[PDB]
Amino acid sequence: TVYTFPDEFKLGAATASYQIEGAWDENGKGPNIWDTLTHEHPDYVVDGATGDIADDSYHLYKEDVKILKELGAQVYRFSISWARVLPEGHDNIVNQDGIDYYNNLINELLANGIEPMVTMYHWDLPQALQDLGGWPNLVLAKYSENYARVLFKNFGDRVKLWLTFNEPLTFMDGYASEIGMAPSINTPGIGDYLAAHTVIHAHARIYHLYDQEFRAEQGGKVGISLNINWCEPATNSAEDRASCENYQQFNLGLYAHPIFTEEGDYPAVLKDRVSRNSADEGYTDSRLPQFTAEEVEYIRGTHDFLGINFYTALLGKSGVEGYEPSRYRDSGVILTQDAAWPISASSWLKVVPWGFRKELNWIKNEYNNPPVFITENGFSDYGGLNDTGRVHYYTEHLKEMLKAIHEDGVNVIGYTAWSLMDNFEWLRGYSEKFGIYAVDFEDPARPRIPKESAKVLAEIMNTRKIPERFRD
Ligand SMILES: OC[C@H]1NC[C@H](O)[C@@H](O)[C@@H]1O
Ligand SMILES: [Cl-]
Ligand code: NA
Repeated sequence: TVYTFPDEFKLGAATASYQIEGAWDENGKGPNIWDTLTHEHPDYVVDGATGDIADDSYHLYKEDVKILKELGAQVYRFSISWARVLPEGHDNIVNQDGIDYYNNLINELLANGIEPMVTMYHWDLPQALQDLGGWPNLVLAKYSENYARVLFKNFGDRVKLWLTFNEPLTFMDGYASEIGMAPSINTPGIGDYLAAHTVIHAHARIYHLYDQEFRAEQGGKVGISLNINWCEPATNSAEDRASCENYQQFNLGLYAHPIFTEEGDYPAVLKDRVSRNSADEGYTDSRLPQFTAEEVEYIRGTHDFLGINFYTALLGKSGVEGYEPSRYRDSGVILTQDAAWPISASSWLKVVPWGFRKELNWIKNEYNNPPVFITENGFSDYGGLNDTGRVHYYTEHLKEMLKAIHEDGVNVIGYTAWSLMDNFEWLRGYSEKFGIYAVDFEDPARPRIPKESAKVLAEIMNTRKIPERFRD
């Protein structure tokens, strides 16, 4: 039993638009902040790589569906490129080519028995909106509502699973470094918090929009994909446990407390630590933006499920480090990695499968066991088809998730592996491979070929169980 998936549980794979599509300026698509970063700042990216072509999924979407069908995916999580649909960011111009493209993909999926799950925003903000300041500027919440309306109107008759945002904890960091994630702005501890605030408002507007204008007719579900690392106490002390709770609240709680709790608002520890630090540094005003009571009420409850991206764990101990000001310094935890944990091709990603189970329990307890869809989980290497590290990563993480479901009563409802295929890995370019299918980026045809992990995941999806040879 502990090795069998629940009958209704949905298994599949995931991608994101900038990472796979290419066709960056084709057929009316407007420029986004990743076009800007990779074109103007190739020095920020391994190999000076760009997403100009990537997997060429704009042209090769039928090949993506073919490999999903081979895999036996029940669900395909993909994102929509805002600037492909609304090239000016604002809703004055709708690019019919973009509408046609995503309709083509959706219809191809459905014709092949695969359910679409759509992420509205996976980091590719139109440059015209970044030019207003991007996410730190609250005007983007209404622009996001208007973008979502176009998506619901055009696609919501066939799409029943939506994610407003992917990893705002990550993309807010594009406002906390001059050389990092797009738009590569250095306002740590100030602009990243403003970005988070706008995102939360935008998410809430989109959810309410769905309720008001679409739900009765379309009958789907709207969630959000939040990333979180497990944070294990470095020692068993109460002090180290406190630091790990700080981590959860400063990483997951930043977004999930306003949305997924009965109380709403930011976590108290977030408000209090930033207020104190801001005062001690001489600011008249806290660096953390505030919600009014009316806003708190509007934002809380804006969810039909919780999307989780899970990859790894850290060790946390009591203390403070990082630059002043910064979210890390504000969070009041000293983070490290255990040298014993297996490595990947990504400095940040160590293999800690039991951390997945711990995180799922933390979520269950904090948010009253919301339905959780694992929207990403995966592993990097530098290349190769005999990807034993990736196979082990998946089988162990899936076993831990199944224990969370069956032993711990966590309401996990689905899982999409990151990623269907090797793709543009942001600042790492094509150097770090996350796919279960390999792609030859030197071959203009971009063939997708199965790795061992694709074969093992197909076996899992077909049999609906963890095969005996991978059991403890
Ligand atoms: O870093 C791996 C993977 N993690 C999370 C992101 O959502 C995805 O875009 C990225 O490729
Ligand atoms: Cl066997
Ligand atoms: Na329209």
